[PDB]
Amino acid sequence: MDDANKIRREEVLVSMCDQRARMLQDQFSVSVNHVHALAILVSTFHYHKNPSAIDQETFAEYTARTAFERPLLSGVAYAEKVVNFEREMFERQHNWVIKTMDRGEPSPVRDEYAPVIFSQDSVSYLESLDMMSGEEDRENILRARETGKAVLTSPFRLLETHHLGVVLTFPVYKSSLPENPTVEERIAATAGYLGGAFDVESLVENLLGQLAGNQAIVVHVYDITNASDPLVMYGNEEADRSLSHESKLDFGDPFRKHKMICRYHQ
Amino acid sequence: DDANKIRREEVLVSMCDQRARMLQDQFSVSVNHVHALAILVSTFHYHKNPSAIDQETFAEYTARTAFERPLLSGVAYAEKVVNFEREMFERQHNWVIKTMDRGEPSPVRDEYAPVIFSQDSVSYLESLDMMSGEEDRENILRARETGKAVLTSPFRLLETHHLGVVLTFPVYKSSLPENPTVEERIAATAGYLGGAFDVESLVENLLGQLAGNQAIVVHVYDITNASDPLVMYGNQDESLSHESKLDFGDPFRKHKMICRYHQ
Ligand SMILES: C/C(=C\CNc1ncnc2[nH]cnc12)CO
Ligand SMILES: C/C(=C\CNc1ncnc2[nH]cnc12)CO
Repeated sequence: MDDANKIRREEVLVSMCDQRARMLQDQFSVSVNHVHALAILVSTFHYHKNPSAIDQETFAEYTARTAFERPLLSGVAYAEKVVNFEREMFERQHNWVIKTMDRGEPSPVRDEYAPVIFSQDSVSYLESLDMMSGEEDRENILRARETGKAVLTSPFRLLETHHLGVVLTFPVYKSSLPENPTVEERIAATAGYLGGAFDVESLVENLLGQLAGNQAIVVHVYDITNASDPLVMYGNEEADRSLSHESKLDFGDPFRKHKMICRYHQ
Repeated sequence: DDANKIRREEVLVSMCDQRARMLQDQFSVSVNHVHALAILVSTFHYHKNPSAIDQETFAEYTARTAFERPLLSGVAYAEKVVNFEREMFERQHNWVIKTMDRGEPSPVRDEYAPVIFSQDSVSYLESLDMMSGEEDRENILRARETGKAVLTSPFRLLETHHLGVVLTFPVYKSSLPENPTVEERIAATAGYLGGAFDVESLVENLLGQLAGNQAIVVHVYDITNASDPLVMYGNQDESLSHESKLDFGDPFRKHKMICRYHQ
């Protein structure tokens, strides 16, 4: 009611929204760094070491025990690069056929594939699935290996849970990767892709829901990579259309842009 | 005077709080990644048989993930060796367990904690019995008894003589019961994943580069003993100051940051 109270009413919204934005950004950052460590893990213990020290069992165990290191991630998995020329050989050795993600059926002929060979049990259904048979995942895989850095997809509904989230992807390179490599060289030296599923719908709601004063505030997160086409990353809704605040978000991928919008319930 | 006194205070609080936050977050990040290393050793060295990790692999993985541990000068893994195992152990590694102070053959002890894995930045730790140093020894004991990360008091590290603190995680054998007793933890102890927080150098590099650093004096104290505050960072000096909170993760220890203006 009061006018001076309105000022403080905004100050509160600003503080609450900014804090929640910092928490989200930090938690995301922490998870990205540990996934990065997993990519290095696979490179060191699977490819560099002879013989490999990593099988599905080992990957499952280590990732499970370190799940607390990756908050906001529902699971991690490693997909290996497989060129069509190698497919038969790859499938005979693993004793299973590469499958599409849409139906889990034997994949048709493609130039290359990205089937998951290692997976955290939380996402064990990814095993043998070709990560390139999904458009979001395919684009992430390409940009990942071309840039040599972590990358994020647009928000989309994940496999099995259908939860709205985003996928994080790190490239894994063979030792043959030249220093100061070109994009062409990065592609030629690609071994595989370490991916993480950011279950935003479930895990972000869980983080926010526990915070004091949550019932009083409405929190929305947007992918604004495309100015004219903002994509809802999190949030549903009846709210206070008179006042709002925009908090800054940086999820680490220069190719994507995000922001948080907060309002009062009423 | 006088409204400037207020701003002068508000600036000190803000400057000190931010430095404290930065310091705590960096420490926290380093601790979490050392925890992952402890888990890594458990899985690859003990859960897998034969062992699927060695000095070569440890050195590579820790070097490549060095960025993950901002305030650590290096990390290493010391394995638990009881005396009756010493001959076999030394014969297997082809070296003798050495003392920390002189690097001489260790006298007979009930047990030892020789480093078998090391990041090349602390390669000199290899074969050294971490129990032959009091700070390290106590850290090792409290680590395996509590089952959680532990920190030492500030003390000068090997080789560099830089003032800092050691972080230690316990690594347990699979034979560790759940909801175990201290006696059970000790019996299941496999080794100790340790890291050296080079405060004197790395913290200085962290804070000394911040804008306005020349205007304020910054101290970090180990106040585990209120009557005997230990300097962890800053000079050895005893009006307008401010105390910023610090939580390094070890309930056994207490810390605080103190910021003050020069004039
Ligand atoms: C394995 C990798 C990505 C992981 N992607 C996903 N991980 C988990 N669920 C999903 N639904 C759609 N894509 C995913 C490699 O880039
Ligand atoms: C390997 C472990 C401790 C590491 N301790 C040290 N690590 C590095 N430099 C030092 N100087 C004195 N002690 C140290 C196990 O707790």
